[PDB]
Amino acid sequence: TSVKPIFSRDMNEAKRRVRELYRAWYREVPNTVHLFQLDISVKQGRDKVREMFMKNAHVTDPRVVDLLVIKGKMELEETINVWKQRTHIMRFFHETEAPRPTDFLSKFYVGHDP
Amino acid sequence: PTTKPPTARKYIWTNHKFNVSGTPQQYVPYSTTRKKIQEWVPPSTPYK
Amino acid sequence: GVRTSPTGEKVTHTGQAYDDGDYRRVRFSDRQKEVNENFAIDLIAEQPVSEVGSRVISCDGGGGALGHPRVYINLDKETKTGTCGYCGLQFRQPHH
Amino acid sequence: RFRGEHALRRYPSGEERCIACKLCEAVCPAQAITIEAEPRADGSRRTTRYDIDMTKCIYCGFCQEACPVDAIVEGPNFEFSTETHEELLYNKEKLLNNGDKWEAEIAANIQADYLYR
Amino acid sequence: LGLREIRIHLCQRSPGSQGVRDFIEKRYVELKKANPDLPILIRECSDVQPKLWARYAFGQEKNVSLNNFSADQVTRTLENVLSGK
Amino acid sequence: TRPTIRPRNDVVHKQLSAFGQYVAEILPKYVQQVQVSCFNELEIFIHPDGVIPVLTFLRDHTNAQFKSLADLTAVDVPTRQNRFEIVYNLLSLRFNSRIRVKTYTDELTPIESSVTVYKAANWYEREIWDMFGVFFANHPDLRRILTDYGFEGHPFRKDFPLSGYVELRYDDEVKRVVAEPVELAQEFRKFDLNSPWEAFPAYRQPPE
Amino acid sequence: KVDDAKVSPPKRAEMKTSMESLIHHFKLYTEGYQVPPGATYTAIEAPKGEFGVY
Amino acid sequence: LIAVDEKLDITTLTGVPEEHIKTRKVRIFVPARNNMQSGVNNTKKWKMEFDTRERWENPLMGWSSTADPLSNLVLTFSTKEDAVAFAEKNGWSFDVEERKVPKPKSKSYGANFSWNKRTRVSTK
Amino acid sequence: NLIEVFVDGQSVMVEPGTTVLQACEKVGMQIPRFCYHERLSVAGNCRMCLVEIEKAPKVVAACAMPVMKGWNILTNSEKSKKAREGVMEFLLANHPLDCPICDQGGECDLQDQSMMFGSDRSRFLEGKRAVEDKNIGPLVKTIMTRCIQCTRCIRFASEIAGVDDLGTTGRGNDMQVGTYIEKMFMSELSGNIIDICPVGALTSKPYAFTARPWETRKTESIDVMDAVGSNIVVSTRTGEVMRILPRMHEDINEEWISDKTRFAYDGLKRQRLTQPMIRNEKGLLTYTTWEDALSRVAGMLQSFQGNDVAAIAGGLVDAEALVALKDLLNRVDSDSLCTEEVFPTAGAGTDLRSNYLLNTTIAGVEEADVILLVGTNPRFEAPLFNARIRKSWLHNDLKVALIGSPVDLTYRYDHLGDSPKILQDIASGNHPFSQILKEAKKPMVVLGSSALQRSDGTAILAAVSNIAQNIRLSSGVTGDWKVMNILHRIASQVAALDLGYKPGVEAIRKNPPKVLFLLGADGGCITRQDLPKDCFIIYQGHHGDVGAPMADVILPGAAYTEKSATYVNTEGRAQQTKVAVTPPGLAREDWKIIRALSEIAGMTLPYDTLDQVRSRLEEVSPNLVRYDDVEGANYFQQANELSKLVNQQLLADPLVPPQLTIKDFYMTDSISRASQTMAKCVKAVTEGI
Ligand code: SF4
Ligand code: SF4
Ligand code: SF4
Ligand code: SF4
Ligand code: FES
Ligand SMILES: [Mg+2]
Ligand SMILES: [Zn+2]
Repeated sequence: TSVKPIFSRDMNEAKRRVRELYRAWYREVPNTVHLFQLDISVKQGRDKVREMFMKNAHVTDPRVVDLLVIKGKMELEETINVWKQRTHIMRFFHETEAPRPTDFLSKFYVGHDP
Repeated sequence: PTTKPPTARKYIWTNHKFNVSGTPQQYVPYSTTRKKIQEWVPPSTPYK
Repeated sequence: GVRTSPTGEKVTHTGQAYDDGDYRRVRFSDRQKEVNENFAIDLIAEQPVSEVGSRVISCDGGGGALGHPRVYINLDKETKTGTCGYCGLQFRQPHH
Repeated sequence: RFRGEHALRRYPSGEERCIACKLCEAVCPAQAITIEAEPRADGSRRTTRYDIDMTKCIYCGFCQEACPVDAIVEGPNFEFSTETHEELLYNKEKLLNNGDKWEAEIAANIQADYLYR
Repeated sequence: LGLREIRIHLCQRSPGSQGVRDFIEKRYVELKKANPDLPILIRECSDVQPKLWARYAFGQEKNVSLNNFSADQVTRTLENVLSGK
Repeated sequence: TRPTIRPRNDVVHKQLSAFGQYVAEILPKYVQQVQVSCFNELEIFIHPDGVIPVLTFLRDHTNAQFKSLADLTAVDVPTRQNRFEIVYNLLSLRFNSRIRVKTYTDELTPIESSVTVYKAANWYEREIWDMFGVFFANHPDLRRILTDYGFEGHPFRKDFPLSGYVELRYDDEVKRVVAEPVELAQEFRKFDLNSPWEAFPAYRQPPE
Repeated sequence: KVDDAKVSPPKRAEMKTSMESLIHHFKLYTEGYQVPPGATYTAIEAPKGEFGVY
Repeated sequence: LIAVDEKLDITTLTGVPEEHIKTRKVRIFVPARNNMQSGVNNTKKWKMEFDTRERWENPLMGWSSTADPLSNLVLTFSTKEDAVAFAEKNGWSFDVEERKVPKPKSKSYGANFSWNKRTRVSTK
Repeated sequence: NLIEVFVDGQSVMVEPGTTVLQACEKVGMQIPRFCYHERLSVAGNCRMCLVEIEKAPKVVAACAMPVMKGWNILTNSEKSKKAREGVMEFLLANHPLDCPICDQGGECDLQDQSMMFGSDRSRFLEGKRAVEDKNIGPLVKTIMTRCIQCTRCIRFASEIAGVDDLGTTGRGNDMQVGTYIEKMFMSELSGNIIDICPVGALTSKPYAFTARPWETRKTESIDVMDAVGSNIVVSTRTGEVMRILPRMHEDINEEWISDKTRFAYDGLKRQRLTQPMIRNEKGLLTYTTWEDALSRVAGMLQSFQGNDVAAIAGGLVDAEALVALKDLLNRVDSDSLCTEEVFPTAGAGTDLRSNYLLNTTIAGVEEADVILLVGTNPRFEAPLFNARIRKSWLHNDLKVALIGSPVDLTYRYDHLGDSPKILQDIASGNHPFSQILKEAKKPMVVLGSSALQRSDGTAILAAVSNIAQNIRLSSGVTGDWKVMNILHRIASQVAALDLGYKPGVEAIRKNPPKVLFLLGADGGCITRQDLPKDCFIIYQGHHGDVGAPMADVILPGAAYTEKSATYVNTEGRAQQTKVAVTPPGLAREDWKIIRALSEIAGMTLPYDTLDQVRSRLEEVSPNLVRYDDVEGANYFQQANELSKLVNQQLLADPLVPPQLTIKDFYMTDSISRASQTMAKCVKAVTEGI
């Protein structure tokens, strides 16, 4: 069934837009670290950008990819315009949450979670 | 109250208290319900 | 009618009192436990029984519109008194 | 008609007015009231837990409107600020103490304003 | 090597289980009589192919697909398990 | 007299019905349905890509001068294929009337931005996007308006939990506010209030 | 208020003396009155301009 | 108009955490009639609700605490197909319960006074 | 043929004899009612269902008036509305002002139908009627001032429960409902009068004042107190099990549940196992950690192997736990796996499900012509099965015959002695009941599994199978009707037999084990006197009754209300219990405990989630994952042929059921024994008053 495309027509143009947004985020991490006075490294920021891009690597719908890059542009322009604070930028890193157990034995020990 | 004294009840406080916050007489909350689940008490006599 | 638990802690009208090994008693150290001294069950037991010469009586708790909804109590069981359960008030027919 | 600190009232005999009907709990907008009940020793329908979170309450007066026995009321007291958050988490004993403390003024106000209700 | 139990799963209405159904009707009684102490659990499937699980010692199990088998084929496959070949 | 029953206005009902027929005749390509509620409110259901033509007609037409955009929101109905229902409320001062225009969309289908018809549509569509996830194609500045920076999810959706997934606090170790998974000292007590007895026979649906 | 105990609560005296009034008070203050299905947009001239509810 | 030969999946867009996307099994069903009432107006629409998680006791005030965002979330659907479609596009696991309608029953007031059958009642 | 009637002008085809209420139900309109119940007889006394026919000057009782051809039913007409208003006006004119102090509260039909069909004001300027309250036991609380004299309880009592101690005394406005004497309405189906009473006159006494309907969360699970597999709804509130209610399943439950199911939920709050326990230097049970307890158990499991490892499954165990324990014991080549209930293993044994299943389903009883019950007391073993038999008796003149002890069932049955010699006589053909069965168009032979606990259970099974074979030979061979039946009284029995557990503990008696896993085994079949000296016992369970007192290591598990699990009822149907609350304290899910023990012992099981464990269940037996299905293959010919070859001698003892009275009904399993309400019921039925 034919559907109205948000952008990108097929998957190739969606991948192109993903690459453009990835370049935009990659060239912004030094500025983000400088302006927000982050105690993280530039390499850490670039790795976090790569990780956040990689968790959506299983998407096979061009419209979902277009919406994802739209929201990525939104949260990039929040970082560039310093609308965000260091609070949110470091919320990206989950620096205060305790490491959740992942093995069956530990999960059995701690509680009733699946 | 001198001209129209209030109705007297046996449960109304005889002595009024001001705000006792910041003093050892202050209100401390707690759960007013008993224990929901009673756990099993093992026998004190030996076995086997 | 306040009562004292074996740990020296007052027992409320709901029977609440922390166990000896319960750590939650620490909240009362250097402070106090809020317990209401008046017990409604004891006071309503102290209240007497009204004798009325009718099989059915009505209770609204006193005060009219300031009391509770008016209910009717059937005073036919001669082995007990009919209790209005809004206000716990006992009524009875004259025996003997 | 002023809505201040909360109170649980008693009948003139000393019996508690509340009958654990949970109408105030059902009608509370902010869900500030927690109620747990069971049959008493004498079989009365009475509460065992009656909590009001005064930091969650919006002092809207709905609980005293929905009460069919005039048990829960909003008293005239408004100067009850505390130094710690927990002191504002009233329970049944605290509310009964408030009722016993303010019964005369509460009764006078209810007598004055009860014909408009 | 040490067989512990046999489990035969056959759907009661699918055409592919016709041969397994024939074996149960006319050949199961003789098999059970020869192996009184062998747990031969006959169960039911909905739409999957018939199966023949063989649980050996220490919880090792092998499943053999019985799809579109005949009664003779089922008998031969079952006697292969019991013999061990 | 019936003092406890709202009086009705057949004159306004007939006028609204006539104008609904008028607009439906003028715009058959987009208008799907026209309704007049019994409290005299005209409601127009159109195709989602007729938003700009229908709104421009209702704004600039001499016989329909709906020069004011009263409101613009969306309604989430998950049981529908197109769960989101965009609603436009227009006010005509020249004829002292109000109209409602309703369209539909789902998560992955954009709706044309009406900032070229009404300037209030800018912030109204920003709020719609932020709270439901509906994307508006030609919007001068489409971004979050009400939620926190970096907030994930659209909270007015029916499938979004009431308390969300994260909560904020100040952590002394990191010397900043932190966001952690939501954890409630008292869980929101859900109440089942619906009575099992039908209230309005006029709205009874066929058993099907 | 509208003399309709299925929408507005009865008086306290009626609630404490009338069974229908007590039932309606109970239901209004526990479940609330049902509202017929439909959508409306009503606006007023609030002191800050048009205040509306959909 | 592009053509996509893919299933709808908006999990990356909904903003739900991965834990509450993967480890959640919703229950699609029509609620059973409340046995305390004879009404059947609450057994007409399908409901989608999540699996129960842990609830513990607050150390202060003894309240009921929770750590599960979706404890109170119940969704209403007009059709089992609609509910299944919503669950599939949102990526949660789902268990479907077929609607149970009462079977038709033959009633007769004259059977209470049968000449030779046991349906005759001993009281009215 | 169908006749055409009209509801509000809408055409609808209805069978002749259909009522106005049922026609409106067909078109989707529920007519208000107070006395009409579809499971009960038609009374027509509350007069709330009066509707207008288009040309009839008089309103008709919709619950009792059969429709005629071309009748137009005006459900929302002025006459119908006025009639409803008048009836509600009378009802509330005599009703008391007890709503806040009344447990019916927000789930009352009087309140809801007054808000939907009645007026909002009262014209009653007189005094009200007050009625003395009766006492009919410790389960049902009676406040008869709220009764509207609808006679639902009387009709239900008589027709359904076979107990005729409810009725109306006096006449007029002074008519009262009660026993007229101080008699306790004690029955296994006593809470359904609480359910069907539209008002708060009959309310649950254990549930009194505890909660209100809007607060409660409803968890749709099943019942484990017996092997019927009743569908229930668990009402919780702030993580606490508040109430148990019936859930309609017309093929199993049919809107009713037994008293043990309904009122034993308070046994889950007492004697609970909350923390893992080990034994110190003095031999006393003391709390410890999961890691330590599982390490000790895993050390023992590593030390011993082979037939030195046994497990006894109790009556409230689920399929996931059973299969996890089975695989864990198979990992060490051990096979001393047993259930604490005996089934004959001679011949087909547990190989064919249509040898221990109730082949004629619960709903299939209504189609039978003759039923023969052997060595069972269905009134207490399976109260809903007995209720179905009573319904079939009443509505079809079903001929019920009972071989053995004359227990007081709720219907007239033909008694046949007390000994299995009669069972042999019927098979031979000397007994006239053999001719009765031969001439029956639909026979059924139900052998209770309590009779199989005898030393000659195999002989009894062979005798009843021979009787069924004689029925099959004489009657028509063609037909899908199934005669042979087995009645189970233990919830876990069918699931265990499907998984492949050996019925009875005879294997463990034959070969005493060094390690014994009591998986909820509180029956006391095997004790330390039978076990070898210094045997290692691990009891995994939720109540400390027998196995926990006699265990070396104690592992707290989950109850049915606390775990999502699978149970198979006596007819083979599989159903899943859902989670209502979570296990208390450090208690865990049973299959999770077994899987963690396997991981610590090093023989890690191949499933880590509930879906994977149920995939293993599908591997062992797919009927454990096909839930609502009850259809299965019939292997009666093979089972009978395998039963013929080996025969033994019946004991010369009368067939005495384990439960002869309602007290023996009340006290059956661990939760019931830990329940205070069941103790109250036992005391009431023993000491009277
Ligand atoms: S005043 Fe309102 S918000 Fe406060 S406890 Fe009463 S009902 Fe709740
Ligand atoms: S409304 Fe009044 S009687 Fe009812 S629970 Fe609240 S305080 Fe108690
Ligand atoms: S039975 Fe119904 S109408 Fe009567 S007091 Fe109870 S809730 Fe109110
Ligand atoms: S007690 Fe209840 S069920 Fe029995 S006649 Fe009265 S209202 Fe009906
Ligand atoms: S429901 Fe028909 S008269 Fe009662
Ligand atoms: Mg009832
Ligand atoms: Zn009173």
